[PDB]
Amino acid sequence: PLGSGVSFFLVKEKMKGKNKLVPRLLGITKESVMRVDEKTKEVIQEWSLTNIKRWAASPKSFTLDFGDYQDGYYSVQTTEGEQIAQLIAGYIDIILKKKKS
Amino acid sequence: KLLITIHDRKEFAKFEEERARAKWVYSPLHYSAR
Repeated sequence: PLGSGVSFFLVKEKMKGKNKLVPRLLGITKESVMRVDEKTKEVIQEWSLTNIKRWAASPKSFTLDFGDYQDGYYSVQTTEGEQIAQLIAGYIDIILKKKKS
Repeated sequence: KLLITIHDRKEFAKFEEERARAKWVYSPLHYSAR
């Protein structure tokens, strides 16, 4: 099985209709980012690292921007915005160095 | 009954408020120019 060293971050996702935040687990790897349900412990939706166009990291909230994949934008309350942002940047650099065009 | 007072409004507001005040970062994969 593939999965020895997955970076998991505790973030809060806002619900639709009710203005509240719920704790959710997000798995970030060197290939793609997947969202795991805290209750069922299963991957709901995931996006590729190379598909990410841009990202904004705030002190209390992280923002993601996908090119031609997500209609809207993924924005949730993150406890470690700097840690997540740095991790994503590093993964992109490794791929570029290995597969350069 | 339970009434939210200075907690949910502050938490959600700051959350949102910060989104607009966040710096964007592009990846080299898209920008391949010198």
